[PDB]
Amino acid sequence: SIYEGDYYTYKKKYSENQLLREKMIIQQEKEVKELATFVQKAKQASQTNHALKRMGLERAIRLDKKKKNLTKRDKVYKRVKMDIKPNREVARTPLKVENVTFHYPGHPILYKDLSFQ
Amino acid sequence: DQPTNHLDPETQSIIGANFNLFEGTIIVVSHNPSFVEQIGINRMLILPSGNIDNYSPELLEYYSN
Amino acid sequence: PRKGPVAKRDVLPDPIYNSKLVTRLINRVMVDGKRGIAANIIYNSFDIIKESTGNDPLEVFEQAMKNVMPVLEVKARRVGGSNYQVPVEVRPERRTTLGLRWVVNYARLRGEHTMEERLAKEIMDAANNTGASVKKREDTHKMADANRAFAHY
Amino acid sequence: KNIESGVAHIHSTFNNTIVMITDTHGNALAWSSAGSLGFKGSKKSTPFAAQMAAEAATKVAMEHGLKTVDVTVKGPGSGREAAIRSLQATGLEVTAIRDVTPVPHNGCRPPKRRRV
RNA sequence: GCGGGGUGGAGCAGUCAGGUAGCUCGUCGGGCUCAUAACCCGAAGGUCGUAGGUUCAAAUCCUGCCCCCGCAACCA
RNA sequence: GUACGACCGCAAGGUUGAAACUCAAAGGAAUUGACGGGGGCCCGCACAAGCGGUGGAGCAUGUGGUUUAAUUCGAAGCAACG
RNA sequence: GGAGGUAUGAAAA
Ligand SMILES: [K+]
Ligand SMILES: [K+]
Ligand SMILES: [Mg+2]
Ligand SMILES: [Mg+2]
Repeated sequence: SIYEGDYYTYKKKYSENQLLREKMIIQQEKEVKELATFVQKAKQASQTNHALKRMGLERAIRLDKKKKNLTKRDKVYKRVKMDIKPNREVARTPLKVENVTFHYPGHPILYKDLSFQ
Repeated sequence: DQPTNHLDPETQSIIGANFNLFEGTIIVVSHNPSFVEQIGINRMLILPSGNIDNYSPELLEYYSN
Repeated sequence: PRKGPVAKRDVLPDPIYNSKLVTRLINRVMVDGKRGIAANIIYNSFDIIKESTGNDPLEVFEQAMKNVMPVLEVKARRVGGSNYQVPVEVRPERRTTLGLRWVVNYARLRGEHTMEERLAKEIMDAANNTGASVKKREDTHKMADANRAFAHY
Repeated sequence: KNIESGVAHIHSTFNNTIVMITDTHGNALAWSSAGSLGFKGSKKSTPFAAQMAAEAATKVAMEHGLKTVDVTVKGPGSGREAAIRSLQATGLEVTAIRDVTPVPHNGCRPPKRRRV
C-alpha cells in the first residue's frame, strides 16, 4: 500500500482503515449471530409448529449465504515477547578494568591506562 | 553493541522496555536516542577522552563538544 | 522540642589535622562508641587520598564537602487533603550534617573490600564532582527545583 | 511583525493564569499560560507559574518586537502581581496597570454554593 | 434429537488464531483499630471435565466418552 | 393532623376533625461534667530531626491455640504475655 | 463586648 505524506500520515491513514475494517466485520458478525439465533430457535421448536419450522429453513439459507460472504479479520501480527532474567546475582564489582591500554598493531593507541569499575 | 540495529521500530521499543527491567548489569552502546532513554542509563563513559560520568542530559554536552 | 532551640554540644579539633570537621567525620563513621577504630579508618583513608593524589587530604575532603553539601532541601507539608514537598534553604549546620551523612552512607555501600578504601574512593569522587554522594545532592536540588512553585510557603 | 506599544491582558483565575500580549487594538501578538508551560493541577494557580507564563509570553512579544505594554488585570487569581513583576524583569516597560474584573450590577444569578 | 457449557472456593477471561495458565470476589496468615468493618501487606488455591489422537509442543485443534442447563419428542 | 362524614380543588391536595389502642413519661429553662471530624493557649521521645532496633532467619522464654491422664492455678489493649 | 445582611458499638444493672 502506497500513501501520500509522511510516516505519521501513513499511521493515521492505516489505523483508520483497520478501524473502519474492524467495524465492518463486527456488523457482519452481528447479523450472522442474529440469523444463527433464530435458526436455533426454530431447530428446537416442536415439530408441530409447521410455520416456524418453515421459516427456520428459509433463514438457514440466508445464514449460509451470509457465512460465505463474511470477511475474515486479518490476524494481527504478533509482537516479540522477551523475558530476560539472570540465573545468578550481580556483585558490587562485576567488572574491574585497571590501567588498560590497547592499540591495533600499526595504529594509534585508542586509550591509555583506561580504568573503570 | 548497538542492539536496536536492524530491528523494526516496534521491536526496538520492546527491546528497550525489557532491558530497562533487566535485573543485571548492562554495558551498552547505542546511537539511537530513544533506546538509551528507555533503558535509563546510569553512568556514561565518553571516548576517546576517558570520562566515567553520571548519566544525564549532559550526554548532549559531550556530543556537542 | 517545644520549649525552643537547645544548646549544641561542641567538638574539639582533630588531633593530627587540627580540624573539627575531621572529628565530626570520625563521629559519623563511628559505631558502638568504637572511636579508636573510627579514627584509624579515617586516617587510613586520608593517607590513601594523599597517596593516590598529591593534594592534601584535608583540602580534598573539604572539596568533597563543598560538592556534596546541599543548598535547598524539600520538607513535606500536609496541606488539607493534599501532601506535597516544599523547598527550604539548608542552614549550614544541617548542610555539613547532610554532607557527612551522605558521604558515609554511600561509602559503606561501595564495593571495595575495606571501609577506609571505600571512604577514600568516595571522597575522591565527590571532590571530582562525581559519584553517589554528588548524585544524591543533584537529586535533592532537582526535587527542590521541581517543587519550586511552592517556595512561598 | 514590528510593534512598539501594546496591551497585556492577565487573566488570573483560582485554577489557571493566562497572559495575552496584544497590540493597542487588541489583536493578539503572543500569549502563554501556566498549563501551556507544563504546570498541571494545583500548580497552575501558583504565582510562580504565573511568573513563568508572563516571562515566556513577554519573550515571544519582545522577539516579535515590542517595548512598552499597559497591563489589564482580570480575575481573582493570586498570580497577578507575579506576572507583572515577570513582565518588568523580562524587559517590557509597564506603562500603566488597570483592573478590568467584570462587576455585574446584580445581573445574572451565579451558580449554587458548593457543598449543599 | 437440537443447542449451550465443563479453567482455583464462586463467577469469568484466555479457546477462534498451538508455546506463557490469568481477572474479580472469596479463603488463610500478618498488619491498622479499644473492637468490627473498610483499608494495607503476604500466601495458598487449578496440571483447564475425562480418555485417546495431531504436533517438537494441546486449556486451545480433532474424536469419543461422562456430567449440567434449555428445548423437542408430533401436527388435519 | 390519621379514619369517617362534610366542604373546597382540574389535580396535587387544603379546611374541619376523632376513636380504639399504647407508654409513664414527653417537655421548657438552666446547672455540673464528659464529648466535638468547635475555638484559644500550653506541655510530654508525642510528632518532627536523628541513632539503633522489632517484624524476615536459628535458638531462649512467655502467651494463645491444639493435644494430653494431667498438660495446676492466676494475669487479657494501653495498664496480660523473660 | 452584643444584633441583622453577606461506618458501626448486642440486653439488664
Ligand atoms: K529484624
Ligand atoms: K523477637
Ligand atoms: Mg520519628
Ligand atoms: Mg523474628
